[PDB]
Amino acid sequence: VIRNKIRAIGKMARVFS
Amino acid sequence: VIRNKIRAIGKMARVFS
Amino acid sequence: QLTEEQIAEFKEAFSLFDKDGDGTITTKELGTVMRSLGQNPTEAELQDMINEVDADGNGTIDFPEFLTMMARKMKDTDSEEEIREAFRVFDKDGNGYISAAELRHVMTNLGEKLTDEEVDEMIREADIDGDGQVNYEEFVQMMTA
Amino acid sequence: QLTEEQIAEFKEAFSLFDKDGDGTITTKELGTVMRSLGQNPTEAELQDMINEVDADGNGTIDFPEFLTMMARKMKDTDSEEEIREAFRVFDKDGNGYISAAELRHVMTNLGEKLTDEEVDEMIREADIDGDGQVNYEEFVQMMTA
Ligand SMILES: [Ca+2]
Ligand SMILES: [Ca+2]
Ligand SMILES: [Ca+2]
Ligand SMILES: [Ca+2]
Ligand SMILES: [Ca+2]
Ligand SMILES: [Ca+2]
Ligand SMILES: [Ca+2]
Ligand SMILES: [Ca+2]
Ligand SMILES: [Ca+2]
Ligand SMILES: [Ca+2]
Ligand SMILES: [Ca+2]
Repeated sequence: VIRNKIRAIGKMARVFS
Repeated sequence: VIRNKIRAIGKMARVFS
Repeated sequence: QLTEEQIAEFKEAFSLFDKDGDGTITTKELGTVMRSLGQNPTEAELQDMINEVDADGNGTIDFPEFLTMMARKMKDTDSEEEIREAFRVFDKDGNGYISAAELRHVMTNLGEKLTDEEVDEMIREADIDGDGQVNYEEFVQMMTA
Repeated sequence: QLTEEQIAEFKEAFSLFDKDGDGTITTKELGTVMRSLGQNPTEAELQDMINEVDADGNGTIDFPEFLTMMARKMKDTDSEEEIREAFRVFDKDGNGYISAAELRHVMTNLGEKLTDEEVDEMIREADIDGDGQVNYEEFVQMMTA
């Protein structure tokens, strides 16, 4: 789940910049 | 259609480089 | 329909924002994620972000409003990235400006059949600041309207 | 399924490569585009690229093979970008290394409850070079594992 969280944040990082 | 081509170029740049 | 997988990705994203699990995203929650991403938005910026998608006027973001926000931002980000990449392809010397010669040589290499005069016209039209070459901001203008 | 607009985009992308319009992409053609993208592949490297997707073994790329190439490269690009952005999230000071302190902080942001021992374990497992920090390469390995 941790790795899922990490991927999720990376996705969001690109969308929100 | 120049702009469509430019967009394609950008897309390819992203996925190859 | 979205695939079940697609929907799952959006639910995951929603969950990342909805810190307290109540079904809505507040400015506090929004700000939390933004900060976690290394940004530092003002309270006014956060309110504005919500306002843009807050169809029901309750000052929070529910799931369908969040879809709108995501959709918009994903489209914009994708477009921005593509345009930026294309800029880089044309700006061969990496000086931050596309010249007529740069444009001409790339286009030709890539199989287009534009005359020298047509390339010059492309530059002329896009060069809205009048300095002779096309910078990134001008390139964006050219590509978006 | 596929939308008309999607297909249009893929046709435009294919045409960028298939300069002569013969419905196949050659090493020659592939190389020309790669150079415009700022690379400098050799013939053998270009042949390798084609071989990865050359379903019919004819030595060149047709439209369905190009679709496979794109599907793969899009997925890979996306994944790589996600991981890279995540790395930047973790590496708060921008020094190129994730410290145990940084990791602990981010795990707390993300609302993953960890004990001290757990964070250490996490670092220990990803830390190939024994420096007690996680560099990019290490992070990528941890994430593709
Ligand atoms: Ca909430
Ligand atoms: Ca409002
Ligand atoms: Ca609302
Ligand atoms: Ca230049
Ligand atoms: Ca003509
Ligand atoms: Ca004019
Ligand atoms: Ca200018
Ligand atoms: Ca061809
Ligand atoms: Ca083939
Ligand atoms: Ca660091
Ligand atoms: Ca290390």
